[PDB]
Parts: sequence; C-alpha cells; structure tokens
Amino acid sequence: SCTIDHTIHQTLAPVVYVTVLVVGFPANCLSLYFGYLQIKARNELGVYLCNLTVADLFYICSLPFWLQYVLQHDNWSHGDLSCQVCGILLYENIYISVGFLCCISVDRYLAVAHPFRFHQFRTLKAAVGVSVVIWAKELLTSIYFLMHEEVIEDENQHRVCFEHYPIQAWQRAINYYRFLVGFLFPICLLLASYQGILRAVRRSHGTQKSRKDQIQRLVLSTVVIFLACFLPYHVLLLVRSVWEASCDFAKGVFNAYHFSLLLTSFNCVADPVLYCFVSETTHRDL
Amino acid sequence: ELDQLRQEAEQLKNQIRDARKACADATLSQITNNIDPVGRIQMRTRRTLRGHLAKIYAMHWGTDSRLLVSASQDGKLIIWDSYTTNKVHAIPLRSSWVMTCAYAPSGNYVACGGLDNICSIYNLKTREGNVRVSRELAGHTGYLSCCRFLDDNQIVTSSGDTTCALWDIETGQQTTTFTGHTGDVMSLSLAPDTRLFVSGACDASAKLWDVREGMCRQTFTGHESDINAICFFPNGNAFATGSDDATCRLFDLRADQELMTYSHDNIICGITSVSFSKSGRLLLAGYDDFNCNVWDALKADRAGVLAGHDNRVSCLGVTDDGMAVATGSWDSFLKIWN
Amino acid sequence: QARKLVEQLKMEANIDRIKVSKAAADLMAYCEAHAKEDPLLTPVPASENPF
Amino acid sequence: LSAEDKAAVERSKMIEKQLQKDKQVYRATHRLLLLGADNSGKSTIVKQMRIYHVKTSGIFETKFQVDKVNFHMFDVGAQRDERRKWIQCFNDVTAIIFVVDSSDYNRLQEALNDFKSIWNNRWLRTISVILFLNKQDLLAEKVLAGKSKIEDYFPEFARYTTPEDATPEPGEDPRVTRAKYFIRDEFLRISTASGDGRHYCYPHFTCSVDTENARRIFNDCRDIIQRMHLRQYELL
Repeated sequence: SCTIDHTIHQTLAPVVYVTVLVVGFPANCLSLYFGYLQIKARNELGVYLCNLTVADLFYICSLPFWLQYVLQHDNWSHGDLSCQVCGILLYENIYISVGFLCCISVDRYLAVAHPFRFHQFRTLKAAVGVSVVIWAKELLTSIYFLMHEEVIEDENQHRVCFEHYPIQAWQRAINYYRFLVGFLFPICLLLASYQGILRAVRRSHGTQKSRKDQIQRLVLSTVVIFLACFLPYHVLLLVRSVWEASCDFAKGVFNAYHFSLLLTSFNCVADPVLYCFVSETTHRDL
Repeated sequence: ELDQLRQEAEQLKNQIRDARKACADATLSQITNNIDPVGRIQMRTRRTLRGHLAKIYAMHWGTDSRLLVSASQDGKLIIWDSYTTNKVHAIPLRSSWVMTCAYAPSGNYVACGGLDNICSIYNLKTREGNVRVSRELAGHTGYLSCCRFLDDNQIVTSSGDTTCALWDIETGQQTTTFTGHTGDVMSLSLAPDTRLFVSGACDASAKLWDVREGMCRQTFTGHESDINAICFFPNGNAFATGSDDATCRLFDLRADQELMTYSHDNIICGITSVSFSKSGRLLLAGYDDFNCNVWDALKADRAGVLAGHDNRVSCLGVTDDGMAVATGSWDSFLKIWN
Repeated sequence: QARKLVEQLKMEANIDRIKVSKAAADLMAYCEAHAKEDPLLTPVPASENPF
Repeated sequence: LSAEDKAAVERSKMIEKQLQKDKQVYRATHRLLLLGADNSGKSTIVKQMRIYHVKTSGIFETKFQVDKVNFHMFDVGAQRDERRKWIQCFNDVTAIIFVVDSSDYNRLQEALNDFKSIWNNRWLRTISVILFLNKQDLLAEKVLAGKSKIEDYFPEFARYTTPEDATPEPGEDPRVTRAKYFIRDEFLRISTASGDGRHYCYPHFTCSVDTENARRIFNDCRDIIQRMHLRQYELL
C-alpha cells in the first residue's frame, strides 16, 4: 500500500537500456569469436572467456522485455511467467560474471607468480570442471526464486515485476548473504591476486621500464571499473536491508536503489573491452 | 703446375658448357602450348590426425597405401592407420632430435636418425609383441638428413659432412662411400628401378651416382642458393628440386640441361619439400609461408592452393595407389588431403 | 689433390646427350599415356575413394 | 565391428593413454642449448656441475635438477663449422647459454661476431640468451700486471667510465672493476642494437670453480617463463 513514484525510473532507463543493447550485442559476439580462437590453440583462459561472454549475452537478451516494461507505464504485459525468468537474468545473473572474473584472476596469478608449479591446475579439464560447478550454482539458484509467487497489482492497475517495496522478511537474509558472498569474497580474491601479480612484475628483469607501467594501468583500470560498477549497488542494498524498512523510509531511497541497479548493467560493455580487445593478440587478428 | 692445371680446368669447363649451349633447341613452353590446361583443382581435407606433442619433421607412406609413419621432436614414432585413424604402435627413441624416417618396402622395418649421428633400424614383427632395436649404424661425422631402404638388407644415408654412404645391415660396416660435394647434403631420392640415386646439397649443385660402381656421372648447377628437396619424376629420366631462392626447377638426364622454372613475384619464402604424382601431371611443394601449392609441370601455371595449417610445413608425400596426399606442419597435426 | 676433380669433369664431359625436343616429347607422351590413371587430376566416383 | 577392429581400437586407446602420460613429463622439463668455443670453459661447467647435481657423437645430454625442477642441457660436438642448418631445430628451447672467455683478448672480436650471428638469426627471434663471462679469476690476474694492455686491442677503452650501477665485491681493485664492465658493455650494446622487446640477454660473471650457476640458470629461466606467461595470459 505504498505507491511509490518512479519518475526517474521512466526517464533515464530507456536511454541506458538501448545504448547497452546496441553497444553490447556485436561487442560480445566478437568477443565470443576471439574466445573460440583462443580455446582452439590450447589455452586455458578460452573456457573462461567463452563462458563469461555467454553469461553476458544471456543478460543482454533479457533487456528487451525490461525495455518494453519501461516503455509502458508501470505495466508488464507478457504473461504471468518470464517475470520469474527475466528477473533472474537481471538480478542474480550478474554473479556468474564475477565468478569468472575471479577465475581469470587466479589463473593469471598462478601463471605469473608461480610459473614452475601447479601445472595440473591450468589444464582444459580443470577449466571445464570449474565452469560446470559455477553453472550448477546458477542452476540451483535458478531452481530457487520460483517457490515464491512474485507479482503484485498497483492501486492504479499495473504489474510490477520483481520488486516488493516494504521489503519482505524472506528477502532480508538473501540480501545479507548476497552482499557477503558476492562482494566481500570476490573483491578480496581480486585484490590479493592482483597485488601478487604487480609485485612479481615489478621484481622482474627482462621487462622494460615502459611495460610495467602499462600492466599497472590495465590492472588498476580493471579493479576500478569493477568497483564503480558494483559497489554502490551493494552499499545501497545493505542500507535498505538493515535499518531502512518503514514505508516512509522506503519512499525515500527508491531513487538511490534503482540508480545503483541501473548502473550495475555496464558490466556487459566493460568485460569484452577489458578482456578481449586491449591485447596484442586481439589486434593481431583484425 | 698449379697455373697450368687451373687453366686446363677452366678451359674444360668452358668446353663442357659450350656443348650444353649448343644442344639447346627450344623452350618447353613452345611445344606445350597445344595441350589443354589442367583445370581448377580444389582438394579438401578428409581426415585429421592428432596425438603428437611438438613439431613434426618427417613422414613416409608404406607400400600397402594404408599405413603411415611419422616423427616428432618429442622423440616418438607413431604408426597410423589412415582409414580408421587408429594407432597401431608407439616407439620411444633414445635421441630426442630426429629429422628423417623411412618405411621398408616389405613392411617389417622402420628407420630413424638425426643429430645423434646414428641411423637406427627397428623390427616391427617379432615373436613377442614389443618392438625392439635391431642394429645401430655408426660411422659418419656430421648429421643425417635422409635415409631410404633399397631391400631389407641395404640402406642409403645422407650426412652433414659432404658424403653419402651405402650400408649393410647384417654386417654393420660400410660397403662404399661417395665423395665430391663441397657443402651439407640434405636430400635423397632412389630411382624406381633401384640402380641410380640423386642428391642435392648446400652448394647449389645436384649430383647423380651409380650405386654399383661408385663414381659421379653428371653434375647440374641451376640453383644459386642451397637446395632443400629432390625427388624423381615417375619415369626415371627427370628430377625436380626446390631451394631457398623461392624457385623450383626441373632437370632431365639425357639432355643435361635445365628445362622449366616455376617463378612467381608474389612468393618470397623458400621451399621445404617436393613430391610428384602418379601420372606425372601435378607437382606438389611446401613453402615457409604456412601454405602448400600445386603446380602443372608441363605448362608452368599455378593451379591449386592447400591452406589449412597454422605454422610451417615440413613434410609431404603421395601414396603409391595415387588416391591420397599427406602433409605435415609444426602444429603437430597430420592432414590427409584428398 | 685437384686431380680427382679434373678427372671427374673429364669423365662427365664425354657423355651421350639428346635434343631437348626429344625429352619434351618423351615427357609429354608419358603424361598423355598415364593421364587416365591419376585420381588427383580426375576425381574418382565417391564409391571408389576410401578416404 | 569385427574382433580385429575391436583389438585395434583397444591398442589405440592404450597407446593414447601412454602418450597422455608422457605429455605431462614433457611439459615439465626445460631444454637449454649450450654454445661456446674451444678456448672457453663449457667443459668445466658440464663436468663440475652435473657431478654435484660413441666415438663420433653429436649431442651430449646433461640432466640436472634445481628446486625439484628438471633441466636438460644439450652440448653439440663432432660437427662441422657450418651452423645455418642444425640451428633451426632449436626453436622451442627455453634459453641459449653462451659461454665466453673474458681473459683472451686475441679472440674477443670473433666471440662478438658469433654472438651477433646468433642474435640476428631468423629462426631465433624469440629465444633468450644467458651470457656467462667465464674465467674471471684469470682476468684479475692479468689486469694487475704490466705485460698486457687491453687498450691496445680495443682503441675505445680510454674513453670509458665505470657505470654507476655496479656491485664490486670487497677486496677488488678499481682497475679490475673497469676492464670488466667494458666487455659486458660491448655484448649488451650488440644486444640492444636490434631485437625490439621480443627477447633479452642476461649477463653474469662466473668463475671456473663455483657452485652457483644452477641457481643463476634457474632464476633466468623463471624470468623467461614469467614473460612468456604475461604475453600468453593477456596482460601485455
């Protein structure tokens, strides 16, 4: 019983959604082709790049339904399902991407800091196994989110998709576990791997002065863009979940939470650029 | 007198060149312009063979047109079965670096050699199931380049030092030594009738020998740079060589001349193998630029291109039936074209 | 020392050589005769190719 | 499927299993190629390094092990003077160990020419070189003397000042510190003339009797593999 206004939800959303779709479909297709090229020539990263690109495409394919939801005034026309599907691909499909980012970070760390050891952990079979485990986590979370019937009507008859304003009791625990597992473990792993890589490259001898300053720029760029994409969403998520429940409070930070959610969609554009384009190998096949 | 001997040698060389210049009559392109072209030839991959660990430097078809032998830098000979792509044997080597292989005509023996200065012979058919070393031949000074079987009891080899030899397998001693070159010799091709054999070296000269007697008979010097391959035309009266000058050539024996040159201004890399076909109509040659090519000998116009590799081509071979052609490159893949 | 080289050149100098037209005719005739037996030049029926 | 086909398939599977077993061993041993000259001391190294860790033969193999990591070295003997042909068989090797004598002034220009020939080879455009300035004990003995002058053979010596980045061990005269970095300067100047950044040269100072060369080779190979992995794993 708290019609929240959503002027912003209907103003900045379409531009972002259309720009993301247009920029990120061909980019991800080309990244998939590059991943094929890598996986052909016995490289362990190719599995991770291909899986990350597939996850990005799965996210991207869900925007058109959300785009039609935004175009229309508060209405969700297609069916009584696919809101429990596109909801998954919009809210809980952003973590397969972070899982594969952490996999790439650990692979790089074991490749550049301990090059003489752990030969059996950098083979194709291990990559397939870990990929299957991550996708099985996706499938178990996906068999979750369906025991709960999540569509409600508005005072002015509309259909909201995957959000309940006075946060429900069953969603607070999901928010807490989501924050911890998805943004305190992956960030620590990323930082603790990239510090090791930077130390190893600065202790080297054969790399000229120029290239160590380059690798540094790439690593800091990757970490910073990841933080700018994800951190505000999780901070506002905690802010809402812990001590921001009363309906008046709820009406207050609707902007903040949806702006953070809108911003977290740039991963699909950032990932192919930072992992498939800024590389001499990618420039040698174009 | 040294001056008198030098003058006599120069005069005799001029005299022998004069006869060659006089006997020349007409270019092959004038007599061949009355034959229809081969047509556009488009051949595609049919099989793929995986399992090697590193680069491959050799390949030789058997006499049954179904079995195959290969060599690799990891020190392994694998005997394939081309029809079903199974694996029939796996032979470990004592010396890792190998740069030649051979398959005995009978179907009993396989030979390998390389930088280790030894020509090993293996026995495929024993009372027990395993394959073991029969006899190791030693006596050269440099590095072997090619070995080819005559019968089950003789073998002809090439060496880094300017020398070629003929061996006996029961008694490991040499039986005749061939001398006369001035640089490293790198290719052999026995004649179909197993009485003559020609070789090419790194001094832009190719020579023919008589195996029974032991003396050179003719010397051809068309090439400027070093020669990398040689093989007989099926007749037994011609042979074609390729070099690091990016040009192939085709000689004949009775005329003692040089007939045709397959030159193209686009190609700059060097040749790395040459082999003919069953009918003597298509010449096949590998190149350094990741591709193989097809040429028509009588007319000298390029006809086909075979590009499926990601690295340098090193070996090439055509079966006795005439129904397959095999290649090999430094990507550890065998491709049975057809 | 150099007597071997001049002896080899003298031995190889006196040989029987033929005209280039004869060699060209021989090669052309051989190719024409064995022009119907090379599977690479003329593709074989799909029931005969074993690869 | 006949019995013969089943037997052939089983044999193929057994051979494939053995090959898979051998692949792991192959991709854990690093191949090094040793080059030098007769006046050098490569024989001394190959003798008193493998101890602590047929008449006409071409390749001699030495196996040693540092921190549970295997290394195979290959020395070339009984070959001719030409090298343009068998040098191309070494393209996937980890490094080329060039051992050069630092005491014989007569045969320094030939050594520099040989290093230049190896550096600018077409097939060795991605292989690194570890340089061993062998027999430094004799250089000190001859430098602190009068019946010699390095300025005679090279006229550019009397314009050279010792580089700032140096680590002279205690008990070394300033003279032996100057006539020792000039040779490394010449070799590294030949190295940096070309090659871009695909491959690098590692210099070291080594005596005849010492047990540190295995450690130096281990460190250099580790650096080489690090650079290759940076190139491969999409960082540079």
